[PDB]
Amino acid sequence: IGAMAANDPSYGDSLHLKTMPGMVPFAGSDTQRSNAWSRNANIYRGLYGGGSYIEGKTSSGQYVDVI
Amino acid sequence: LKDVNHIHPLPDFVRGGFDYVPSDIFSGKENFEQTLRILLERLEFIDQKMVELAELRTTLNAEDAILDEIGRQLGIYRNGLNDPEYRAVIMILTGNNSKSGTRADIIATLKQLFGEDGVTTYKGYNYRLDINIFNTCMEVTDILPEIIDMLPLVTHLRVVENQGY
Amino acid sequence: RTVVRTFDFELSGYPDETFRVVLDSVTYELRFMWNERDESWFMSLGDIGAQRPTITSKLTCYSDILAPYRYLDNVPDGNLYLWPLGDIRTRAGRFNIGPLKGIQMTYSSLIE
Amino acid sequence: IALLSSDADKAVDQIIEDSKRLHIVVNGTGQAVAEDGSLLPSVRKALIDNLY
Amino acid sequence: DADKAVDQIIEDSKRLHIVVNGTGTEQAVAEDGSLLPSVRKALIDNLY
Amino acid sequence: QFKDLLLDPLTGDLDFGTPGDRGMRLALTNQLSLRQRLYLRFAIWAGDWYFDETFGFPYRTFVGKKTVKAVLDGRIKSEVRQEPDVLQITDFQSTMDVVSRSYKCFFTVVTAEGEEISLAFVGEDEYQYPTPPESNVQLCGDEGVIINFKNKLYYLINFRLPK
Repeated sequence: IGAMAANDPSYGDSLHLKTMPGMVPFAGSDTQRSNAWSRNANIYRGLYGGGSYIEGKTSSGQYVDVI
Repeated sequence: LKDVNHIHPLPDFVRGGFDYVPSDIFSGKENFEQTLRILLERLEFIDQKMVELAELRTTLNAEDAILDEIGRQLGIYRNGLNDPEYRAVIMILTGNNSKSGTRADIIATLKQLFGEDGVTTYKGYNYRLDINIFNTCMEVTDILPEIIDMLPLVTHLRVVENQGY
Repeated sequence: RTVVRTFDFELSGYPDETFRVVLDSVTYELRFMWNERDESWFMSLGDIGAQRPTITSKLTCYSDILAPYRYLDNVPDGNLYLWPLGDIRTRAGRFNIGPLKGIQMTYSSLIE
Repeated sequence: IALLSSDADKAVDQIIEDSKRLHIVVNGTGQAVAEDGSLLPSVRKALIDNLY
Repeated sequence: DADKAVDQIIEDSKRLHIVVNGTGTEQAVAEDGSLLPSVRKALIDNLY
Repeated sequence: QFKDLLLDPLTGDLDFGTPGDRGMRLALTNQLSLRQRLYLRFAIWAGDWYFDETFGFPYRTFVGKKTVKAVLDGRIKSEVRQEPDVLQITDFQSTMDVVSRSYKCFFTVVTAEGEEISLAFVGEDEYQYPTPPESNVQLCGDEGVIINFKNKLYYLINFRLPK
């Protein structure tokens, strides 16, 4: 919530790669991440030289910024 | 909050440097990692031995093979002493250089050789002094010559040793 | 051995400072290098334009740096010390060296 | 006097890891790693991979 | 009072010794009263 | 990080502290220092402090005269940015009432927080010099080496038996 609140909805700001303080990286392997992706269960991932969110996909399937 | 002595093995030396792989480009390739790990881990051994080269040269932990070198610089030769007590004599003679042979002072030096309650000292009217030993951990005859040195020029001394009170 | 304070130093904290100073009417060049693992300053002293420094030593508080080196024609005969202005337990740091930063690096010259 | 113990720990710890490996192997679930890096399957796992 | 620790160490060593060398089967007894199996007892499982 | 004597935000006198810890305090956090630096800067009328004729705010220009609200806000908003450690000004609600002829504005200022560079001048030290040994421990060993081994043996005997 801390990453979306102070941001007007009209800008269409995606939540793809934003960094969330407080969260811890997801340690599952590549196969596990692919499984969770099919579930529409987003994961916070420690990226190349950093860590960031992955995708704002809701349970239905549509990207969050659209909603 | 922090130790003043900075000479310590570098914590987690191996994982460092690997942190300098730019963007995980090679990570998970199991061919470059082994080549890098094999080279870096060699420095681990050298890095570790850098400490003992300094740690082990201190008089507290110096082994007899090199403790002789420390004693040689100070003029205290091994003679027939063995390692456990050769360390003691080195400490005793060195400590003598800032002493005055007072009753309180004498107790302090004997304190390092017999624990807290292992020694007591009686005093006499005509220069008589007595030393009592309760918990000796080393043979005393070879240490005796020094025990005379840190006493006034005119002391009259008796030495008695026993186990316990 | 009467001695009088005659010079003070300051460091900007740059890890490879190098500058020229004049002491006892003679001129010398100084180099200061910062050590990461040992968090201490390394000082090198030598003549102007010399190929190699004459003296290299590690800086510490209340220790006579020049003590073992007053037997060379190109080494000052004075006294070089580092002592703190604040709490006595503070040890030399990177940015805390100077007339008011906490540590007073000073040179004093004997009276002749 | 008995401070030879300064050598005992290098064995006491080692037997601790050995007991740990024993426990995981015997009471494991459908593994263990030796100092050589090779794997030892637990009984409840070894019962699966054998020839039937 | 290190004699107290030396005491417990003395019989802990013996318990460990019997456990390691517990013939084919020995049942070492701990201070809690539970029962510890020799190595060769623990090896019945493979012994089939 | 500008240090200075702490001023009580509630009364304006020096913050001598609570009755249980009465004393004197220095402004350490950048927030507290900046608060009083703005308070004094706004409270002293321009030219009224001797030894510095250029310090203060010129209230006499506006008070008692027919003035435009927009001009006043610019000057109010400008004096704030004279401090070198002000990041920005968030909001500004300037309102004026004509019946009572009063003017009252609201706004907030954002400032970061820095490090202490050196603790030499403040209180404590961060090092952990060692402690000399006691009695004949150094020359003959230590008993703790026995106690720790005994405890390890006891805990290992505890581990193996299932519980």
